[PDB]
Amino acid sequence: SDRVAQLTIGNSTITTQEAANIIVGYGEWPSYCSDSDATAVDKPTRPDVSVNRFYTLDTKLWEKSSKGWYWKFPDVLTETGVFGQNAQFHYLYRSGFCIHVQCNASKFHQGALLVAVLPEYVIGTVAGGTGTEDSHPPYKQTQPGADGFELQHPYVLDAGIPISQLTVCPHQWINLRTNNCATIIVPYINALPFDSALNHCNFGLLVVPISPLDYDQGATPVIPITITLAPMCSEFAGLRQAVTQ
Amino acid sequence: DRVADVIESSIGDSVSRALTHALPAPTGQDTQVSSHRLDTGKVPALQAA
Repeated sequence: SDRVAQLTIGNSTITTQEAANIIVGYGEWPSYCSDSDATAVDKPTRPDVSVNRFYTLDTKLWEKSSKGWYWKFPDVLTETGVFGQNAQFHYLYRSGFCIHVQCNASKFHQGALLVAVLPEYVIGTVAGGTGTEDSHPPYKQTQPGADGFELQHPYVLDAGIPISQLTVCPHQWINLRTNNCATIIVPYINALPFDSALNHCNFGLLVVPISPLDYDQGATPVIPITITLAPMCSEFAGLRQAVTQ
Repeated sequence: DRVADVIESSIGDSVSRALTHALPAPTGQDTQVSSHRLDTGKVPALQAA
């Protein structure tokens, strides 16, 4: 019962036969803003089925020597479909999310992944290697887009914090022995009721192989990883021209 | 007072007639729901300064 699952939202569907339940982040579901919390006067727009549906970004290959990857939200979807058009036409933004990560292998492969969500994941630099140079990461590293970015020092999470305590954040595991998917549901997390989708990133998604991949020669050596996500309870306000930058 | 100019006179009225009055207002005013309007004869936008 807990192994098979189906997720239906909008005009898209996902079916899986090897699952480990669904994590609801911080024990809260996405919802709309109330009148007490709201501050702006103009009424927002709620396009519903055209923006709350599953999107797939890209496929990444798992090697025996991989470090890890990370993505930024909602920076991935600012160029994809009606959600992207609405996000770059309006000034204010709010929504939840549903994240589904897929990776499958055989019964003779082994490995393990940690999939976690960290709000306000600020990226630091190596400070020139000696701590003397006060540099800042380029725009490519801070907001990599829908292609993601690969970690350089996964032990410190590229920010000076240990990875062994990342389980305090909403997370799941993908153990090739047990399951082949991970599902996490995230509400809207911010200190403001609305915010800009082009200047602020709410959180980040981390996929780090804790236990390395292994297999015997003769089996399939290509083990892809695919990311699928869907906004939930999206709201927009502050209509103006369309700005991309 | 006999002549009917003194009886009807308004001289001596010391009370101030006030057009306005003060109301409680501890917080800012709320905003209510409004929809579209397509009508003739109602022009809130047009003013006369």
